Amino acid sequence: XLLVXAGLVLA
Amino acid sequence: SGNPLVYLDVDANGKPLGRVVLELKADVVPKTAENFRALCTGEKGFGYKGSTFHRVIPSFMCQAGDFTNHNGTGGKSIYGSRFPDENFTLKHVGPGVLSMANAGPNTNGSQFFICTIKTDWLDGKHVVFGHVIEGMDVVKKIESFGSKSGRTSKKIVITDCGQLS
Repeated sequence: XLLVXAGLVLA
Repeated sequence: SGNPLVYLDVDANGKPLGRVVLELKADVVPKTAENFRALCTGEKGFGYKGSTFHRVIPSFMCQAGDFTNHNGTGGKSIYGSRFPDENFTLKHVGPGVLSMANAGPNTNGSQFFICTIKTDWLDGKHVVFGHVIEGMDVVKKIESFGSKSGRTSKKIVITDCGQLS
């Protein structure tokens, strides 16, 4: 999807 | 008191994309603003200079600030490995919003993103702390080298950065 993460990059 | 302005001078292959100028809302989130400010000046001996926009998703955002692992997995703050979410007062109201990337609650480090759309599903999860005031066209140039996966086509480097005011 549209998230902004640092390590577990998600959909 | 005051809301700092900072700049990011962005290049690729030693060829300039331009300057992005950001206001930091220290009036609302001074701790978060201070971290970013100091990472721009480099006053603690580490910071954004030389690091990349590593994850760039057209129609969404440009993400940067991993100056430890250089891929999204790292970064650190001027307060330690991580710091808590200061507040969620500011919202992801539209293009140009500057907000912290994280790995869930209370995991702010150095990574950040610049929105190219409104991203209000991040409200209450990502601390908003400023916005672009000049150089949205630069941001659009960055975006042109991204992809749905977020992989960029070339190394988009923050060659210099600092505080304007």
